[PDB]
Amino acid sequence: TRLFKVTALIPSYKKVRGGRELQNTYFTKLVEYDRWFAEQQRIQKQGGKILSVKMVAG
Amino acid sequence: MQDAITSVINTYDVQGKYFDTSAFDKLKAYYATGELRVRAAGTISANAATIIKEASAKLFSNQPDLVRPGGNAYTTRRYAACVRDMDYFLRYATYAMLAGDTSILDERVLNGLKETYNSLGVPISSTVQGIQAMKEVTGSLVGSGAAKEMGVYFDYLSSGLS
Amino acid sequence: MQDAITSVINTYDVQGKYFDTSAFDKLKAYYATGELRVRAAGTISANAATIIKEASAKLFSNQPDLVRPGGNAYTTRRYAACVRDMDYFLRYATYAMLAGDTSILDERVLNGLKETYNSLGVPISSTVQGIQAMKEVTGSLVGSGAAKEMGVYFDYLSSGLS
Amino acid sequence: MQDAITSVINTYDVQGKYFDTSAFDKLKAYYATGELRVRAAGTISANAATIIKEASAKLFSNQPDLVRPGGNAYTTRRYAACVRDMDYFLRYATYAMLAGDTSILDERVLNGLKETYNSLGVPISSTVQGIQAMKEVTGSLVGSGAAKEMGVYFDYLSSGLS
Amino acid sequence: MQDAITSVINTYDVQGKYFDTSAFDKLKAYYATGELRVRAAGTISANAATIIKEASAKLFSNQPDLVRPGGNAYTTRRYAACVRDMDYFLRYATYAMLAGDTSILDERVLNGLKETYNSLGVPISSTVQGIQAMKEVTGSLVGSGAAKEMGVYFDYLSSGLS
Amino acid sequence: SVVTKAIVSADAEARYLSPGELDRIRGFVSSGERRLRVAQTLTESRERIIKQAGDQLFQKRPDLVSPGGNAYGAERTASCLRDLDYYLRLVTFGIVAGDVTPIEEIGVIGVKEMYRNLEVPLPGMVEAVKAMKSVATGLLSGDDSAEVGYYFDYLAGALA
Amino acid sequence: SVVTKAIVSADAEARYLSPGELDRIRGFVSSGERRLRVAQTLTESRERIIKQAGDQLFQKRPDLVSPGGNAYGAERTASCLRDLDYYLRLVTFGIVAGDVTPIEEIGVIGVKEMYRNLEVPLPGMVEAVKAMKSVATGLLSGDDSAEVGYYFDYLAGALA
Amino acid sequence: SVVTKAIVSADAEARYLSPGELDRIRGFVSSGERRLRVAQTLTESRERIIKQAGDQLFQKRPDLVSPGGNAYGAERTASCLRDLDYYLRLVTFGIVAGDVTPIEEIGVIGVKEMYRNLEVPLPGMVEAVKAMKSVATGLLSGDDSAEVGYYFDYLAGALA
Amino acid sequence: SVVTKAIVSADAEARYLSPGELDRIRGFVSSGERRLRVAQTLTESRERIIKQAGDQLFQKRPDLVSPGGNAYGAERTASCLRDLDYYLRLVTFGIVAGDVTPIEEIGVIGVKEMYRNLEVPLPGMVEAVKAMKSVATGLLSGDDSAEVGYYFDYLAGALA
Amino acid sequence: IQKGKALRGAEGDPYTIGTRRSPKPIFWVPQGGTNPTEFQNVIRAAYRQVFERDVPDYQRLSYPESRLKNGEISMREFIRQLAESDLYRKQFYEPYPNTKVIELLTKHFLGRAPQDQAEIQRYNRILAGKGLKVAIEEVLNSDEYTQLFGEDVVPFKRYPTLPTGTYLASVATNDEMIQQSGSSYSPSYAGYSYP
Ligand SMILES: CCC1=C(C)/C(=C/C2=NC(=C\c3[nH]c(/C=C4\NC(=O)[C@H](C)[C@H]4CC)c(C)c3CCC(=O)O)/C(CCC(=O)O)=C2C)NC1=O
Ligand SMILES: CCC1=C(C)/C(=C/C2=NC(=C\c3[nH]c(/C=C4\NC(=O)[C@H](C)[C@H]4CC)c(C)c3CCC(=O)O)/C(CCC(=O)O)=C2C)NC1=O
Ligand SMILES: CCC1=C(C)/C(=C/C2=NC(=C\c3[nH]c(/C=C4\NC(=O)[C@H](C)[C@H]4CC)c(C)c3CCC(=O)O)/C(CCC(=O)O)=C2C)NC1=O
Ligand SMILES: CCC1=C(C)/C(=C/C2=NC(=C\c3[nH]c(/C=C4\NC(=O)[C@H](C)[C@H]4CC)c(C)c3CCC(=O)O)/C(CCC(=O)O)=C2C)NC1=O
Ligand SMILES: CCC1=C(C)/C(=C/C2=NC(=C\c3[nH]c(/C=C4\NC(=O)[C@H](C)[C@H]4CC)c(C)c3CCC(=O)O)/C(CCC(=O)O)=C2C)NC1=O
Ligand SMILES: CCC1=C(C)/C(=C/C2=NC(=C\c3[nH]c(/C=C4\NC(=O)[C@H](C)[C@H]4CC)c(C)c3CCC(=O)O)/C(CCC(=O)O)=C2C)NC1=O
Ligand SMILES: CCC1=C(C)/C(=C/C2=NC(=C\c3[nH]c(/C=C4\NC(=O)[C@H](C)[C@H]4CC)c(C)c3CCC(=O)O)/C(CCC(=O)O)=C2C)NC1=O
Ligand SMILES: CCC1=C(C)/C(=C/C2=NC(=C\c3[nH]c(/C=C4\NC(=O)[C@H](C)[C@H]4CC)c(C)c3CCC(=O)O)/C(CCC(=O)O)=C2C)NC1=O
Ligand SMILES: CCC1=C(C)/C(=C/C2=NC(=C\c3[nH]c(/C=C4\NC(=O)[C@H](C)[C@H]4CC)c(C)c3CCC(=O)O)/C(CCC(=O)O)=C2C)NC1=O
Repeated sequence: TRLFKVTALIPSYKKVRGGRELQNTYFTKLVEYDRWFAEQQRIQKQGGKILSVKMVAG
Repeated sequence: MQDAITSVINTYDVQGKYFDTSAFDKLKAYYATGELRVRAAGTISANAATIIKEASAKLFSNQPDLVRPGGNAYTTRRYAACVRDMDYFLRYATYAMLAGDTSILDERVLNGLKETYNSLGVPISSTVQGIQAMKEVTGSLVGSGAAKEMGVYFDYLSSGLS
Repeated sequence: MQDAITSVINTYDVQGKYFDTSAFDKLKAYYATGELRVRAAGTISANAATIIKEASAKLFSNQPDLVRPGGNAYTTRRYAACVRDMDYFLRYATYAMLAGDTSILDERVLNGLKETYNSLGVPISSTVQGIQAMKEVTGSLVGSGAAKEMGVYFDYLSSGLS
Repeated sequence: MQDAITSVINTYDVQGKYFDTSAFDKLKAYYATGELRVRAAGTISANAATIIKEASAKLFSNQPDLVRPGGNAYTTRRYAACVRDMDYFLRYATYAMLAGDTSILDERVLNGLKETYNSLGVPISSTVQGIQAMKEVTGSLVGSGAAKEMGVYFDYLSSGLS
Repeated sequence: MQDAITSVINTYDVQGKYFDTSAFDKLKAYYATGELRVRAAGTISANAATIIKEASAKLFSNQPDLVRPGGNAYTTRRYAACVRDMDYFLRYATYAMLAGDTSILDERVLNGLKETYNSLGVPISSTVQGIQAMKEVTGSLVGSGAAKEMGVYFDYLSSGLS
Repeated sequence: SVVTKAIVSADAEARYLSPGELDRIRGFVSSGERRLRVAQTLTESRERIIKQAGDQLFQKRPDLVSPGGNAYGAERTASCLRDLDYYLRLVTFGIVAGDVTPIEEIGVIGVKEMYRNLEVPLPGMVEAVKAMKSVATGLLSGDDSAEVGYYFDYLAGALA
Repeated sequence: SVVTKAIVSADAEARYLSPGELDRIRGFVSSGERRLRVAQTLTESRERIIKQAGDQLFQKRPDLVSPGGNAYGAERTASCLRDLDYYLRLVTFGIVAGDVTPIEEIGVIGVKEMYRNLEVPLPGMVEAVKAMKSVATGLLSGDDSAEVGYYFDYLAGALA
Repeated sequence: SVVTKAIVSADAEARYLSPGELDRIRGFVSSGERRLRVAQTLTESRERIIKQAGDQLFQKRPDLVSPGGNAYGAERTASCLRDLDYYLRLVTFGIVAGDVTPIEEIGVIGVKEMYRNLEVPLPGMVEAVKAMKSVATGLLSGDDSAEVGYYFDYLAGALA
Repeated sequence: SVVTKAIVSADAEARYLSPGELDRIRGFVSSGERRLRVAQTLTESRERIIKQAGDQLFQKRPDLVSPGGNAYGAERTASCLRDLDYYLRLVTFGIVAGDVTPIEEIGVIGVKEMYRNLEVPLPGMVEAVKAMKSVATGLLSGDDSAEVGYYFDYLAGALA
Repeated sequence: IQKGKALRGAEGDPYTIGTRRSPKPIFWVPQGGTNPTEFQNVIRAAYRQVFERDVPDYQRLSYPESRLKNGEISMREFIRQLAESDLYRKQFYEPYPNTKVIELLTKHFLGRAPQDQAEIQRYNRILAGKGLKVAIEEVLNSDEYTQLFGEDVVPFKRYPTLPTGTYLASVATNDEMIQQSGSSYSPSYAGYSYP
């Protein structure tokens, strides 16, 4: 179909990052439909939790 | 981020006005405090580790349960993340104290921090108390003059978490 | 890449000349061959799988040891890599035929290919034999008129590898 | 990259030595020329587009075939790439003049540039001629004292390309 | 990669043969020593930091110029890189000892290492002496029976670098 | 050309040309004789077009030819007419190729940097191109006039 | 400003400000009163500077205010002079900030496409900036004029 | 150094140095003679600085020179004092450079792994560098003492 | 469609359609009536096409309708013919569209996994598409036969 | 004093030699407000990383830039848009074989050379089957990219220590400038005209 707007939180589990890394932890982004399966799988396998999924366009 | 000088420049550019007596007095005030700000930033950067140690010790002495099992700072990983957050707060408070503005605290610290802590499960009140402990420890070192200025931005962070 | 029109434009541009009678003759020749080229391209696309089927079949019939243990095309990975290479050769020879020029074979295929096969241990002569087999299969399907033109580019690849 | 100061520092670091009177002499020599180098750099930056205009006009007047059909500077794209390259050379010569050393010319500009031009088709003798034209144009603007300094770095670029 | 098992399998695969008596003899030979290999691997894993400390101390004592000003290990950065490289050699030698095969040393350590060290300026002979110091330190800890097997791979690294 | 664009589009997706792309190539080659007629017509009237366009340019902008202008003198006015010749050649190339790739990559990419370096006024280039457009389209048939006008319009937009 | 650049650079590597960066800030703040005096001198004489710069610009380029020109007419000439006033104000802001950042942020990012949409020639802008440079550096002593010329030069180069 | 840092920052952005960067360099070379005299003074009193700093450190940290300490013995105490000598020489380099770039490049990057491989305690290093700070800033005048103290603060923070 | 492909390609580069793309759209819309009557004649005779194509397919590969085959029995044979009906409808869509995108989104993307989960052999589908090609090209004029055959060829190539 | 004496003389190693360094200025786009000049700097740095030099304004992609400064997409998606443009396909796919395309992909989006023959095999199979877009998303959706650059950091040049041969290959790859003619039309020739 078309774009999702997904909000996710990806915590850190393998180390403690000296950089600010807040923009890499909680973020909302637009994903194309054809990419969302892989992106959701990557978010899940990184231990991140998906706050919300919406369907912006389509 | 935004400087005090950049602040005056924007407030006069949106008016389409040249600098007047008031703007020149504001710029003079910032230029006068600049040397004190640089001294405080140097002292804080020299003693950043010692401030974080003293403040974390004070925080975990007032709230021992935070580092015992079941506390949000019970693991080496969560304890490290805790002291790392405290280092974040100190370094960005020093940036903002040097800038004479709280813009950087909004843009690069507090933007989505409360919700991130809420999702992670971090006690916001205890993080605020750790920030307060940093306030007292830093004010001890920098001196009476710089302590009030630096505590302005510590209070800004504390209220932005609150 | 250059096609036939691009090649004519180039040979006339590098000397600052407008098109002459010879240029318009070359352009008419390409436009006349265009319909045959398009028909052959459509036929080959419809039958690319079958062409690879039979070409690999007869290449491995003439050289059984390639797919037998100890050959370069012996494992499912190496066999698949071989048929993928034949797919490359067919698709790019079809591009070159449709363009009426061999520049795409120079830039996208033959550039560094002998280096690649030498580093891989791929037998280049047998690859040339696979291209010859592919020529034989394709010429049957496209018909004699298209067979001549398409064999031009198959022979370009064979000469570039050998 | 290294400037003159870090060049001295490295010389004394490899020997495990504190600064000698000669080291202090070289440091004073670099500090004395600093205002001259800053003035020359500011003048060059203020006049970079003019310098490029003059140098490229001289190069294309002395070698017209460069911009005639079939030449390396014959197209709008290749002409723009030419003047872009001249801007590269001028800006990096200015960096080297501020630094008081040619190390940045080695690492950032001259490294693999000969083979790059040979692969591209860029005439390297014509590029050295363009750099010489740029040197002449810059020397008149910066003044004799600064011209003697900038000539060293223009010569380093020309020799590395030649 | 390869180990003893995988080596025997590839040997019989390239011939397209089922396992024979000699193959099963080799497989039994590897299975017999697997226990000793695991024991030794755990011993090095436990004592890797001590091994690197003692081997680096021995190497920098035998060649003090390596860490005096102007040495290739003279900076905290280059000293760290040196001890890190020694840790890499120990870890990969342990992998090779556990696999019962020197293939991983070729493909993952020794391939392109002389070229790398030559472009860096790292003295290969001193690196070999460091590997020998690691051999001497490791042999005492592991015990003679395991020490011979470990020394096989240590000498393989030294010979490949030499 | 059209064929090259279709091929690069297919190749970037690792596929053979689809029926639509082959139909596009078919339509391109079925119009080739008309395109060659138009390009040969523009080649015959090279000198007429350039001289008329230069006249129209130089009457509208006398200061360009007047002392202190960019084209003042026989040499610089000849360079001006030479640039117009360049772009008319490029238009014929684009006509035969069936698209504006030859024009864009010989005369459009970097043209602003070129003419900033040469201190040539770009509105002068634009309305010189409009002069060539008017003169050339006055010579072609209405059908051919529209097609040639597309390439001249593209070039004029590209200079601006 | 200087402080913002130093802080942004320090945050880039997630570190505190080095002694060199703090010395940069200290040098900037120590010079604050001087650049404030320079900015006040420029702002008190803004009407004189703008008028004289307009006179010099129009003397150099009569085509702008001649019929068929960009600034022809009283209202367009007033708009021209107002643009010069804008850039004088931006130069004062950049002088107090210690760098060209306000100049770039308010008047350089998108200036080319803006003046293109307005059919305003860019060389005219460059020459106006040079004229305003001359008039403004006339009001200042050698030390002040030296630093103000750098900001005017940045503006002229960014327009070019 | 200061010039290297400005040039690298401008090169990353592929631009010439701004008026601010040039002003920073000008203020750097304007203050070269006094920082150079400071480096002279520290070089002259190198042996006294090492002697007094080592004495202060071993009085504050007797466990370092007691059996089981890393610096126990004449040889290991001499290696300790030689590390102090290294860092004092780096501090003189940093003073003439105008930034802590020599200090970071030679004695900071990787120091943690180095001193871990040497069983050298990091709190011992910070106590030693603070001792050297006290001893060295004792010799210099107030402003020069503060300047040198900033570099010793950078070093102590890098070790801690 | 042709229009959608042209617009998407122009949008990707953020530009208006070039004269080549406009020529492509012209040629497409100039042939709309022919494509329409072709789709009309395929639609009005779909029952004949499906029946004859099923007959030819089961004659060339009887193993499908032989016991143990994927299409054994009237129910599975009906599902086979329903799939052929689907693909004829998609071929009509592709004919009117001028490209093979409706076929691609509706019945090619995911066809491999779908037919594996159905245990349908892809060579059987390819031969069924050839049977449909033969039957349908049978009852159209030569140019119309070629036009439909190109889309049938694409479908066979995608099924394999 | 004796323990700190240099032993190789003046022919020793300064700190400037040894392993090559990633650029000290790291470009990133912060979540939240950003001043216009740092935004232009980050955009220019991204173009410089993916296209190996400054891209003129008439070739820059304005729609991704608006999306990025509005916060709708991150730097990773900006880099993906830049990779998937026709300018990238024109410069770094069309004039090169697929095996060279893999090397250019790793250079532009990982700051790296290809690590192993397995990376070559994987990306070659992807390129033969699907083309640029899927290979690009494979490079950008990889764990290495998210561990190095994440969502906000523009890719930079890297000289990784491991695996073997990667450092030297990365030095050669990152030192390499564009060697191919920027266009296929109107080639230039070596030759003179004598006045
Ligand atoms: C399960 C994961 C976990 C660990 C391991 C952990 C360790 C830990 N030990 C602590 C205190 C301490 N730990 C030590 C232990 C040291 N004393 C000697 O030096 C020895 C070398 C060494 C022990 C063998 C000491 C002395 C303190 C008191 C330090 C102080 O409060 O000033 C503290 C500070 C808070 C407290 O007093 O409880 C932590 C967080 N915390 C955790 O959540
Ligand atoms: C630069 C601005 C910035 C801030 C402020 C920031 C906070 C922050 N803290 C985090 C985790 C954490 N933060 C803390 C600290 C808190 N919990 C303790 O109880 C204390 C009360 C308190 C500190 C005084 C802890 C314990 C975690 C670990 C949560 C977990 O993963 O389970 C995380 C998730 C990523 C990680 O685990 O490293 C962020 C993003 N990030 C930023 O980029
Ligand atoms: C070591 C890994 C490896 C494998 C497995 C392998 C299989 C393989 N089988 C082949 C032929 C074949 N394989 C089969 C087997 C099929 N017949 C029925 O359909 C069954 C469903 C199925 C077997 C159960 C048949 C019939 C052929 C002949 C194909 C032909 O001649 O057209 C071929 C082509 C060359 C040849 O004729 O030898 C290969 C490469 N090659 C390898 O390097
Ligand atoms: C588009 C132009 C292009 C081509 C053609 C190309 C060829 C190519 N062939 C390769 C491997 C291969 N290629 C072959 C094919 C050979 N084996 C048999 O002997 C046959 C005689 C012969 C084929 C007819 C084989 C077996 C391999 C695997 C080699 C190995 O893994 O050791 C590889 C390495 C990646 C992989 O394993 O898939 C490339 C890059 N690359 C390109 O960019
Ligand atoms: C700062 C380090 C650096 C340098 C030096 C550099 C030079 C350089 N110039 C190039 C193109 C070029 N350079 C020129 C310049 C030549 N044309 C004329 O004949 C003159 C004699 C001469 C210039 C005075 C031309 C015409 C091209 C276009 C080549 C082409 O596209 O075919 C290219 C190829 C890719 C590109 O377009 O950027 C490089 C790498 N690049 C760098 O990153
Ligand atoms: C300029 C960059 C640089 C530095 C700093 C450096 C330090 C350094 N110190 C070393 C040993 C040492 N370093 C120390 C110093 C420690 N003793 C006490 O614990 C103190 C806490 C502390 C000093 C204040 C000691 C005692 C040794 C002797 C180690 C031993 O004998 O086992 C060594 C091992 C090789 C040798 O002794 O020559 C190095 C490389 N190397 C460098 O390339
Ligand atoms: C094939 C692509 C291509 C183009 C288009 C091109 C243009 C071009 N025009 C040039 C000069 C010139 N071009 C012009 C033309 C301008 N004068 C008026 O203002 C007009 C508005 C306008 C023309 C319509 C003039 C007057 C000069 C002479 C400049 C001088 O000598 O000072 C030059 C410098 C070398 C020479 O004198 O021949 C080039 C390279 N070069 C190329 O490789
Ligand atoms: C697993 C296989 C493997 C090895 C071994 C390996 C070594 C290796 N050592 C390197 C640098 C280096 N390596 C050394 C090693 C020391 N120089 C001293 O003289 C000693 C003689 C010697 C060790 C005993 C040094 C000094 C450097 C330079 C470090 C720097 O400049 O910061 C580098 C360049 C990249 C980097 O430093 O991150 C590599 C790739 N890489 C590999 O993938
Ligand atoms: C192709 C799809 C697309 C659209 C439609 C689009 C609109 C758009 N305009 C924007 C900003 C803006 N848009 C405007 C335009 C307004 N200024 C007013 O005076 C005018 C009445 C009005 C325009 C007629 C302005 C001034 C900004 C800048 C606001 C700022 O920088 O804070 C932004 C935010 C980021 C940016 O600066 O680019 C978007 C996304 N972007 C897109 O990618």
